[PDB]
Amino acid sequence: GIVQKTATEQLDYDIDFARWMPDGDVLQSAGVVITPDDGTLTSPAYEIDGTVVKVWLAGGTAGASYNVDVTVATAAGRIKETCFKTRVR
Amino acid sequence: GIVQKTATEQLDYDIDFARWMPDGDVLQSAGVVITPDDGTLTSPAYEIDGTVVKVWLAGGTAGASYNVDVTVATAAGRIKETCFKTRVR
Amino acid sequence: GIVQKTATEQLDYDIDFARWMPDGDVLQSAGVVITPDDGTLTSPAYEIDGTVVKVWLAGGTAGASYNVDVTVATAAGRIKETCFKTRVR
Amino acid sequence: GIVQKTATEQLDYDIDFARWMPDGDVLQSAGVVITPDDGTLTSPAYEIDGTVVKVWLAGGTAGASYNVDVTVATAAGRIKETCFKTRVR
Amino acid sequence: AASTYTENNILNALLRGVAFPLPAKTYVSLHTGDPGVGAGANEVSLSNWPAYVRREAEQGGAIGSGWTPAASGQTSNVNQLTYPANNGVAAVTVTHYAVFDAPTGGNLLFKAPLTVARTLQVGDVFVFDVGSLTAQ
Amino acid sequence: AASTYTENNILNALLRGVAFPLPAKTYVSLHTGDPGVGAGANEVSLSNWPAYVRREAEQGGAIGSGWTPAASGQTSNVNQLTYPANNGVAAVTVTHYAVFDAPTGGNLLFKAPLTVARTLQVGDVFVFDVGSLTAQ
Repeated sequence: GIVQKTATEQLDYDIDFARWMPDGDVLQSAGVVITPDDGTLTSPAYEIDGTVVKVWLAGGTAGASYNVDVTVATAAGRIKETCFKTRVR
Repeated sequence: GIVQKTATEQLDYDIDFARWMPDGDVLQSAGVVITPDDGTLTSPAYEIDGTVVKVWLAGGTAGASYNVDVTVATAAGRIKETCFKTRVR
Repeated sequence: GIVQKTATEQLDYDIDFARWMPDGDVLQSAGVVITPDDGTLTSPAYEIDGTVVKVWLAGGTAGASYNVDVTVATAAGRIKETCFKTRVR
Repeated sequence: GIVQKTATEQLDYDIDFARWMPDGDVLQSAGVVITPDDGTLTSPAYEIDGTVVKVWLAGGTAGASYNVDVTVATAAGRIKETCFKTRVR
Repeated sequence: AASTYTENNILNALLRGVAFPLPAKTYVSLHTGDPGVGAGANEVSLSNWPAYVRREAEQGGAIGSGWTPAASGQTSNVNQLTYPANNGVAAVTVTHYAVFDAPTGGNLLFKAPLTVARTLQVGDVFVFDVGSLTAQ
Repeated sequence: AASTYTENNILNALLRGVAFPLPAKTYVSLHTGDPGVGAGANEVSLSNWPAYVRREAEQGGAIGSGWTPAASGQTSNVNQLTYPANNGVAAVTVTHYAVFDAPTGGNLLFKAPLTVARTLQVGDVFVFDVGSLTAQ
């Protein structure tokens, strides 16, 4: 439940799992889904490093509020979903 | 006696019985029944460890609040049931 | 966005991106583009030093509101833009 | 960015650039242009010493407030102009 | 934004039937002013930038890998172009780049000004990242 | 004002190093509608001109007689073009001419508008006077 601002650029926009991560487990997998995948807002790449998922955002035009969803796995098997909206300038 | 939120993810969803346990009894058996009889919100398996019933929920479609009740057997012969409502996002 | 004043001169007009750089990002390439582009208000060159982009502006017309935006790249792939408005006197 | 009073007298009329000088640049060239194009309020000569442009004013007839603007070149390539209005008594 | 050499060659190839030259390798250079757009250019930055060697495109591939397969036009620099660091003396201002067949001389394929006027300081790289130098 | 085939091939020849396919002979043709830019044209005029063979340029020479050799670009029809006369039916409106590699299909080299839209009545020759159909 967070909102981001972009116009035409590729931006870092990292998310951390310090609070939610239950106990001493390590993140795997991870994925990105953007509702207007049809629209120019593509997802360039996704990266994991030390329990922080690095999601790059390509960006798009206009004033539409694009939705990006991140789904992450865990070693024990718990699956956490987090969705946040990136509002393009 | 609480509420859970999920969309499609799998979670541990622990339940603790330290409050109710009369004296050192070893929990056995244990079972969960789901109000939606649809087969939605299936529960894959439950782990009974240290008076904590670890009941997992695969998840369910749509936005109907699915209810699951947990029944436990104890060595002395005491049986108790607890029902909590899980809301699928 | 900031407000800028010039009449017929060229000056430095440094623009700062350092606060955004996390660690070891080397600002490279980068380009500045103006909307009322042709003739009128032209950037003779820009310097890069210490992540501080210094965009020189040759000078606008009589009293029109000219804005120009600087785009900066990084070898990490991140892109960022800031548009500062220059009010020619 | 100030105002001067004179009747027929010749004055030093110094201008100081310590406030604007970025870093130790040596002022060169320097020039002044007079708004009355009459040739009235001629400026005999200017001395450039220690980032202080010593621009002299011979003076002008009547009571029209003559305006003169000073343009300076710098070694790094920065050019700035300052205009101040001189009132002949 | 095309040289006299490329125009004559392509017009001959398309209409008259003359054979078309095949450049062995593609070299990119920098220009302080606009190229004269004819054969040769005015001028390359040399003796102020002692390291100015034209970074050969597709440094690894033999041929046909420097530029992406054109589709309804469009071309792009496949391999990142990194220029040697400036040795010293005076700063040089770079606005126009030229596509050259040979390391020196050897015709001028494209002449296109950079969208932004840029100068090179005492120590800098002036990189051309992937997807730059797009030409239709 | 150039075709997708020709622009793709010019870019490939200039950048990739792909050998340039060469038109063995250049054929000029007319179309009532605007040609696409792609392979083929939209549309060729037949069943209204039973005599509409795509009149070849460079009637005499085998190769290289189609156009004057390009100097700083530009070419012109060394040879006059005299199209077969209109045969009948009704008057046919002609607005666009296209250069063709083959008598039928076989890519579309150039697609360019006529300076003026000439409409042809029942019996007309529609000649190209020497000095038209310049290409850059």
